[PDB]
Amino acid sequence: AVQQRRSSKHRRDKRRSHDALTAQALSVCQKCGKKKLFHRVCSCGMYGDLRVKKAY
Amino acid sequence: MHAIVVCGSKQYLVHENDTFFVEKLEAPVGKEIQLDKVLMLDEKIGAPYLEKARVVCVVEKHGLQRKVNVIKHISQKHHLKKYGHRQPYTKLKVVRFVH
Amino acid sequence: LNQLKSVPKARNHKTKTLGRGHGSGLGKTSGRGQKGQKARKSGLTRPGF
Amino acid sequence: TKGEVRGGGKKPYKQKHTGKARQGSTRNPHFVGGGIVFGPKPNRNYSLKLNKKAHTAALHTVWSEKLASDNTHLVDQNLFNKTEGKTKVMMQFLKSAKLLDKNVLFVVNTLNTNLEQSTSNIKNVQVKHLDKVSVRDLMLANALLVEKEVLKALEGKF
Amino acid sequence: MRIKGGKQTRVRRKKWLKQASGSFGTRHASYKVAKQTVIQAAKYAYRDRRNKKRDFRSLWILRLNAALREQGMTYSVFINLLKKHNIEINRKVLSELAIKEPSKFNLIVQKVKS
Amino acid sequence: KTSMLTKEQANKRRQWYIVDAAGLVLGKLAVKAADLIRGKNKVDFTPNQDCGDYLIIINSDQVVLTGNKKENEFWYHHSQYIGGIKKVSGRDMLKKQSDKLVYNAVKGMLPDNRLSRRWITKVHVFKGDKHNMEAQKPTTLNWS
Amino acid sequence: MIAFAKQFRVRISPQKARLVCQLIVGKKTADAQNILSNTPKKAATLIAKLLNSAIANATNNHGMNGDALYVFECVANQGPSMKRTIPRAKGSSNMITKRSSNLVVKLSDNPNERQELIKQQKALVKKRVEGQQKAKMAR
RNA sequence: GCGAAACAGUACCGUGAGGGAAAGGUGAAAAGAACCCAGAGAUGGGAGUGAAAUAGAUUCUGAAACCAUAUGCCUACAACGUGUCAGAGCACAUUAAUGUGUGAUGGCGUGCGUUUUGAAGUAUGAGCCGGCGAGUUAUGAUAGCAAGCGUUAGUUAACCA
RNA sequence: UUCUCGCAGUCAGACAGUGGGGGAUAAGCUUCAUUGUCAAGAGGGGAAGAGCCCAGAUCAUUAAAUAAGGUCCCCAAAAUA
RNA sequence: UUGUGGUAGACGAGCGUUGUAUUGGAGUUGAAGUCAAAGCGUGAGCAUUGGUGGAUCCAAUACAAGUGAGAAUGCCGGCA
Repeated sequence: AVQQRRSSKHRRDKRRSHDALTAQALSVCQKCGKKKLFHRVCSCGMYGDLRVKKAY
Repeated sequence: MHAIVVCGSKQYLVHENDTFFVEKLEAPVGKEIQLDKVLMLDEKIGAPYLEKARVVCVVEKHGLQRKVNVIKHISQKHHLKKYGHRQPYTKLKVVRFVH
Repeated sequence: LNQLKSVPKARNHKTKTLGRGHGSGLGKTSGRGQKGQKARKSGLTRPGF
Repeated sequence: TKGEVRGGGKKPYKQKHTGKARQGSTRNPHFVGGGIVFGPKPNRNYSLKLNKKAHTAALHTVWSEKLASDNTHLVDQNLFNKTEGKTKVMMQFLKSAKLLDKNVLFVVNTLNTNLEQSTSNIKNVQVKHLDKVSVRDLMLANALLVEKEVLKALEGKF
Repeated sequence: MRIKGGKQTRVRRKKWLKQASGSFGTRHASYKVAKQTVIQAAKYAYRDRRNKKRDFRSLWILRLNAALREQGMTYSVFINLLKKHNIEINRKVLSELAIKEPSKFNLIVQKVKS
Repeated sequence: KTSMLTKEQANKRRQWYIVDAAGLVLGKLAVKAADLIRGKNKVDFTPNQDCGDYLIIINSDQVVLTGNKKENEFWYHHSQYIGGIKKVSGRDMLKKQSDKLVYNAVKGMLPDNRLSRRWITKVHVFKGDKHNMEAQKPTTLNWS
Repeated sequence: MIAFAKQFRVRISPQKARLVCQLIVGKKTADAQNILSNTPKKAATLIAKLLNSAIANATNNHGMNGDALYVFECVANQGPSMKRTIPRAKGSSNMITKRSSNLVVKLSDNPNERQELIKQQKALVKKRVEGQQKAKMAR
């Protein structure tokens, strides 16, 4: 169904301002640069186990 | 000191060089006028409008109050009728109220 | 007179236009009222009616 | 007007089942493409009627109060004889006239061809005929000369 | 002949709608809601000019009666004493503010007796 | 013109007060408490500044029920349910919670504002005798 | 400051870009570039690349320092869109709309430039009132 | 203003009769942004032209409506067309003006037009603004008013000047 | 308030009360005469209270006392016996 | 003194839109459009200055209305 009026800016912001983003995990690399997410492979290959991957 | 005087249609308690606003009374600015509509003459009260405690005052300035733009209308009708009324005001102060 | 001093000689009478004004009247009212035959395009009626 | 607009008009939608404005044609006198009911026609009379008695009275009073104007001195054949068709002599006169600010009318009835040839090179030179004039322009020139031989002639028409 | 009405109407409605401002959200960036706000403010000012005298007089009477009952008398008896005798010229707001003045109101206390 | 009445603002000064007069009917005590916590006894009164007083009450459950109201006095408090109304007995609220009865009375005799509920918060009435503000030297009074 | 890049007609929904720009505003170069790269969106990497290009412009072209620059402004305001018909059921139809935005980015070196505009406005009002008062002496 | 300045009955909408809009302003002048910056380039930025790129080509003014932002205020026990009249608190000192703006909190306070005896209305229709939109032209009479006129006053028609 | 001019708006009102009619003598029901109100014109109060009391409201005042009504508190104001 | 409750309804007088008929004055040392502000009036209005801005306007007297815009589920641009 629908009402007989419109929804102003304030109602939307009360809906939108609580849709705001949040923070994330982080992982400083202990052997290289290219700071990466936690529990994620750094973007320069050399990972803890080994260079499980590449830089690109 | 202190004295309640009557001027225009309002009362005011006046002290040394007391500045306040009163209703306009078709009087010039700067004149030293002695009012006889005064009471509370130094903690003394008079039924016949106690006098001989003269209060000489000087008008600080005159002016026009904010515009009273009355829109006389009826609800559920437009009936817009605007007219700007102005009630003149008067700023004044006592000089030394020589008694 | 002239094109900068043409003072009037007092011949100009009030003109009534029924479709103008809200604080000057002649609004929706238009000097006729709004009901019945008077609220339609029923002007210019035969005087024999 | 509404019915004199080129272009087909009809109801573009249905009467019911449409909560918008209902129109029997595309154009109405609330449109910005045509259809306004009330407008001008090339027949507005704007006709004022002036009586012959009133016309003569106006002529007489305007002439009489122009007699008292700044430019009231009389003219004759003399300046026509002296002047040529050249605007040179006309602007020499203007220099000697000292009345450049006035739009002086060279009102003549003899029609000296030098005046018609000349008298358009400055913002004050203008020559017209005598018998074909109007009171509006007669009092509007703010100054203009009169002829000496037409006194009884102007008296005749009053 | 086509009469110009583009800018002139803009200026007219700009003058008309200027009085509407300082409202919650957006009640001043339109015409009808702006008229609503302006007319409500005008009627509020009209009713103030009509009745703030009685409002302030009632407030002064209430406060003055509270002070009287602090001193040990009611407004009815006090005004009766002021009326039937003790011809004194003083207003309610000034009477209630005279308490702040040291002993000036107490002077009224011993003088207002019939 | 206008006297330009200005309110006395930005001042924190209220004394401490106590009363032990349980035994009299609800109405007079409730109206006196409402006047005391409202600011009806100030020569220099200010409605939008500290005006209400601080009254603590000791042994407020000694009130007796007068007249024929013994098995007649009850109050309505309806929770938004099916038959959620609560009907508590007057003859039992005397021994049971009675300070909240005075709270309800004074809150019913006050003008409904945020200041009204703040005045309600500014009242410390309890059935017992051991409290905390008695150490603040509460000036004993009665019916203010 | 410098490193500004106006981008009108960026065809994208403004419902999402302005919010993320507001979240991003108030961060340095690398600590924002890495998080933009660590996004599943389709705009953050391009915003980081544009920021790098703008920093290059500021440092090389204007000869700026590029030692304290941070994100001073990011917003996705109204953008002209393409609105055409779209079929529906029961023989009805609607108007589909593919929107755009007006991308604009500004950077600031100092935490200031919120009050420099205030000082400019103060100078403007002072010179305005000076004209007004020299007019008043003409009364 | 011709629907039709703008490549108009054009694109387009119907088989067919038929219907059908919008689209001018650079700079006096391209002297149209050479060289460089990041990039894949668009692009944006310098550099330069230039009176100026709020003169840089969606280049004649460039608003309202709208989209957002933070600077000074205060605000997350909160029952309010949310404002009035009072007034704390905060920042400035003027179109010198009962200083200017914001506003802790209190007495008070159901939007608009409609026909409606009566709608805040559970009747009505409207989000917004921009432009635009409704008592009309001629002819004839009546009446009021203003002007002339005179003791058959005046006006012309057609036609001519 | 008698006479001439004409622009009007108006025969779809309601209500408060009295005498009525139909009606249970109900009607937020209808129709008469009849005193007024809103309509054509508002305030306070009556818990909000259209026909209820003061009732007649150029404007401005933070001035005086009253009318109906109210005076334990809030919504004002009062007690004495 | 009557005074100003007052709907429709009747009565009177002004301001304003541009344009015209003009005497006058103002424009690259800026004319206008544009928007802000702690003025002026009794009302239709005058604005004062500033700036974006870039070549035409403004005061006064007479006349013309397609002459004063909130409602027509009014047309419609833009935009929620």
